[PDB]
Amino acid sequence: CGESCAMISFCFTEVIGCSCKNKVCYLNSIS
Repeated sequence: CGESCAMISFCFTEVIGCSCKNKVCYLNSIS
């Protein structure tokens, strides 16, 4: 999703569908 939850375990793009995983925000294995 081109975003990282390295600081906070909450991504901006998480709200639209993405999800925080191992510090990186992914959506169905998509960055």
